[PDB]
Order: sequence, then structure tokens, then C-alpha cells
Amino acid sequence: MLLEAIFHEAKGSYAYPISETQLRVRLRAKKGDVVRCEVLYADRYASPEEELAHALAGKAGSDERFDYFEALLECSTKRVKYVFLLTGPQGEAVYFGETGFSAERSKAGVFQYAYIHRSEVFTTPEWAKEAVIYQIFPERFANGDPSNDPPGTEQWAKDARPRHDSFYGGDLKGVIDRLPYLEELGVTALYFTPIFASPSHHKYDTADYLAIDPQFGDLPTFRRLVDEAHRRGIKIILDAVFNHAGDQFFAFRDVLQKGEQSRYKDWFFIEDFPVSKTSRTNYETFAVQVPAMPKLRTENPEVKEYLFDVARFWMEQGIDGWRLDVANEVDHAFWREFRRLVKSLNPDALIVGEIWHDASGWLMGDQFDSVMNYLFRESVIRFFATGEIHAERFDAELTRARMLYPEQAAQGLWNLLDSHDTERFLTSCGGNEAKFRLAVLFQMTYLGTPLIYYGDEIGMAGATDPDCRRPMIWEEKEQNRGLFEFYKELIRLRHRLASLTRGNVRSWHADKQANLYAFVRTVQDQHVGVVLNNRGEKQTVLLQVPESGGKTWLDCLTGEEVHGKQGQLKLTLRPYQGMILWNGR
Ligand SMILES: C[C@H]1O[C@H](O[C@H]2[C@H](O)[C@@H](O)[C@@H](O)O[C@@H]2CO)[C@H](O)[C@@H](O)[C@@H]1N[C@H]1C=C(CO)[C@@H](O[C@H]2O[C@H](CO)[C@@H](O[C@H]3O[C@H](CO)[C@@H](O)[C@H](O)[C@H]3O)[C@H](O)[C@H]2O)[C@H](O)[C@H]1O
Ligand SMILES: [Ca+2]
Repeated sequence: MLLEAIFHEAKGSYAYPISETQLRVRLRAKKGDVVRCEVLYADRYASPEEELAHALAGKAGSDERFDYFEALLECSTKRVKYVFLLTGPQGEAVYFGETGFSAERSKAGVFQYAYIHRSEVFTTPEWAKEAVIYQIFPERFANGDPSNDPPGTEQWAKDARPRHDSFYGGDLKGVIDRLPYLEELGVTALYFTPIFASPSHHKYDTADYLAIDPQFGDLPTFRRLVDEAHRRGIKIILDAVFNHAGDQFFAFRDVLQKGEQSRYKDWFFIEDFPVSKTSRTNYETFAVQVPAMPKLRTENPEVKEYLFDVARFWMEQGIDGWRLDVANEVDHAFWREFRRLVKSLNPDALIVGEIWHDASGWLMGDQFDSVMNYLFRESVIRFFATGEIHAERFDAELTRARMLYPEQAAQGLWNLLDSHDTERFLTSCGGNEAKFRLAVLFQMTYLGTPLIYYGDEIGMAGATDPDCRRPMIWEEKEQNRGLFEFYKELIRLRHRLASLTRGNVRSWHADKQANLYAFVRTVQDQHVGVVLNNRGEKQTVLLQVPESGGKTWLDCLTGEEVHGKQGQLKLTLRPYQGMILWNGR
């Protein structure tokens, strides 16, 4: 077997604590090479004479190239050393440890997890495990207060096409007013795009961190909002824009005015004085040449103390946590201290970073609780929208992504389809509703936390920003109620079936040919099995279901009852149909 494909490291995603006395460990091997992975382990100081402990590692998944193996170590002493025993299909045995490979245990050496610290156990808020989140881009959700509408507000109609600088009048009073709609949908948290004083429709160039933007409301309206949402089981997440200020931020105005007399010059990244050249800015901005968005020097303890003060302020209004804009471009120390502070004020405050690539380095337990899982979105796109990948690549892409982080992270990754920075997911499906609903079914059943983007639930389309930000369709007639009852129904299932909010995932069937993908959520003895017929025609499948997992299932959407003769389940799906099979437990 291929030793060049064998991997483990006693840290990160490969070895990490689940409590104070148990370590999770993972090994990856060329797909097919190992058939048995066993951990032989002991206290770090055990005498060379005491017997090893055994823990046999099940295969938790496979991608394009690897199999992944997973085991739980029971470490009373909280200090472990161990070695893997791998066995190939012909019964070849090799010992894998820190020192290397060898047929002699001893010669493999031992990886070591020196010590489990209670404070180093990744722990996330419980409500997040089983939440569904709704993203509101306030400027375009609901105009409930016409008197606070910005100048030149265009008209709020069924098919306005917004320009980069448009205003439609959405505000906070409109959220308050639409809360029954939200509660009826079944959402349990709201993700607000930025809502602090800024002169733009997105408000990502902050004028004032400590004020509601006047055309969104005032602080009393916000408090009225937090409570009104809270009494309906809805939390409030706010968008913390800490990477950069807007060009009207007090300190930066100081800087434009006083040049290098400003007490605030080292709060920014000023290339030379006077600060301002437009089409050529002489200061570093978000992205490239974005004069409204000078980068904040978060490494500056003054800059840091100030944003910490912001975070406290809003947290005293009772919000429920943060979404961290361009988070991967502010330093790690900032984020570790931000967590120490945030968790200290509210152990249940959630923290979610806006990073699009491999966020493994902010998801070890000391920074973010979760991220907007744009990876999740990529696989979803290329599988149900564009169809670039078939069912077996999809499975690899899902799994490989699943193994990237500690479980505590993957349990509450924000799995979206689209956002305010993206074309709408119906649009990626070229308007094909049938493919869309399958992507929604998938989303509402897969591991992680579903994020809805205001509007998707009733049919809204659009190309990418600023077209993905149209005014929300509110006229019953103009809305896809069929799709709305669909989200509603899916959301209640998610709430009833613990398995869907808390169970794990294992691939159940994956056939590149039929393009029929299935997976299984399990918590305790509950098995829910989801099947996806992502094909234009109608097909049949024989799913391997052993007698142990139950032999009778109930299809949750239709009520249909299904039966397994002989370790097998025969199933006939309709074009783009999905089934959600509860094993009755
Ligand atoms: C949009 C996105 O760019 C990357 O995202 C890249 C990504 O790094 C890479 O992995 C690959 O996937 O492409 C992505 C392109 O979207 C970042 O890494 C990511 O963090 C960022 N998203 C957050 C940060 C900005 C600034 O606060 C916000 O935009 C906010 O300010 C911008 C300032 O002009 C506005 O866009 C404007 O400039 C952009 C830069 O190319 C244009 O794409 C856009 O069409 C234009 O309107 C935007 O409408 C407003 O909402 C945004 O809404 C918020 O979510
Ligand atoms: Ca308004």
C-alpha cells in the first residue's frame, strides 16, 4: 500500500479534543489501501510494560483519491500517545507513527497529544447547532417607514433593476412589520447586512459605528426590533465591518483634514501626505482603489480597543452575535481577543467569518464559531445549477470539504446558495425551478446551518450584485407560494428530526451514471436517508440498506411507506425528485 498517501498530524483537523478526556483522530490513506485502521494508545507517561488501549477507527468517508478514518481516544489522564495499525485488503499490517512506518510497532514511534486543556475544547453555542438563518439586506427588504426614505428613492416594484447607487427605502420598521412572515417561514435567526450610519445602499463604508443609519431608523427602533424578534424565537446577528472604515469615519476625517498632525494617522495605512488622490488613492483600501473604504490598522491597540468598544455597545442592545466582513484580512490576535471578549459577555453570542476559501485556520476553536461556507456553495452550484460535476464528484467535493475542519465547525457552517455578492441561485439554474428545489432540499437536509437569502423562498431571480439585490416581492400574487410552502415544510422537518440538526453524515449511494446521490444523517438510532434524483428523466435504484438500520422507512414529504427485501431498498424517483426517508426511530 501507498505510504506516500498516508497522512496524520497530531493537531488541526487530524487530532483534536471533543471533551476534556476524549480525543478525535483521523487518518487518510489512498482509497482502497486500508480496510482496517486501529489505534493503539496510552498515557504519555505509561510504563513500557503497561498494555496499550485499542480504539478501532471506522471509515468516516471517501473522496476522489482518499479514504478517511476516524477514531475516538479515551484519555482519562488527558495526555495521550498513540500509533496506528493499518491493515491492507490481503492482511499486510503496518504500524504508522511519528517516527514513520514499520512492521515493528516500536520502530513506527508514537504521535503525541501532550495535553487536553478544558479551555481548548472547541465549543459553539447550542442554539446554532439547530438553527436556520435568514439573510436581510435591509435597504431592500421592506419599506415600513416612507418618511425616512433616502433622496431619489426609485419605486418598489415587482421588477425594478437596481443600479450600483440605487435606493428603494427598505428600513428597520419594515423588518418589524414583516416579522410574522418570518416567523411563519420558521427561521430562528436573522443575518443583517451592515446597518450602521453610512452614505450608501450597502453601508460597508461606515461613517459611524455607533449609530443606526438614519434612513434605517434610530436606536429605539432597533431595540424594538431585537425584542420583537426575540419574542418570536428569532435571534439577531449583525455584520461587523472591522477590516476597513468608510471615508467619513471621524478618525479618517481627522486624517483628511489634519494630514500628519492627526492623532489618527497610524489608525490607517497612509502611503504619503495629503491623503486623498481619488482615481489614485495614496492610502490602502479594501480591494483595489476604493476611496470610501480605507483599511483599518487592527494591529494598532488603539484601533482594536475602539472596535472592541463598538462590539460591546451593540452587545448591550441584546443582539446575538456577529458576521465578520472580509474577516480573513484582519489579524488572528485581533480575532482571538475578539472571541475572548465576545464569549465573556455572552457565552451564546455566535461568531461567523466571511471567508470564501479554506477557512481551516480560523476554525480550530479560538476564533470563529463558523464561516459562510462558500465552498459548500461551489459544489452545490456546479452540481445542481451548471451540472459541471456528476454525482460522484459531488460526493467527493462534499466529503473532502467535511474533513477540512474539526466537527464542531462543520456542524454549524453557514451553508448558503447565494448572497448579496452573487447572482441568485434560481439564476444559476437558468430559471429552472425543478433543479432549484432539489438544491433547497439538499440544503435543508445536509450537515451544517442553512442560510436563506431574502427572496429565494418565493422565487426571486437576478444576476450578480447589484441585480441580486432587487426589492423583495411582497404581493401574494407575484410570489411563488408553492415554493414558500416548500421551505416551510422542509424547515419544520429539520426541527422535528434531531438527526438533521445534530446527526452526522455518511454517503449512502453515489452513481455517476444515473447522477443519483444519497446520504444518511444519524444521531443515536435515528436514521434519515435523503435521495436525490438530479436527472431530467425518471429512474430506479437499489440502495444497499442492511437489516440493522431498520427495514421500514417513512418518506417524510409524501407519507409513502417503503420496504426493504433482503438488505435492499428499490426506489423509483421522478425527474429532479428527492426523498427524505425516516427510519422511524
Ligand atoms: C464582494 C466580496 O469580495 C471578495 O470576494 C471574492 C473572493 O475573495 C474570492 O475567493 C473569489 O471567490 O471572488 C469573490 C468575488 O466576489 C471579498 O474577499 C469579500 O469579503 C467581499 N464581500 C464582503 C466585503 C465587501 C466590502 O465590505 C462588501 O461589498 C461592498 O463594497 C464594495 C465596494 O466597492 C461593493 O462592490 C463594488 O466593488 C466590487 C469589487 O470587485 C465589485 O465586484 C462590485 O460589482 C462593485 O459594486 C459592494 O457592492 C458592497 O456590498 C460585501 O458585500 C461583503 O460581503
Ligand atoms: Ca424607508
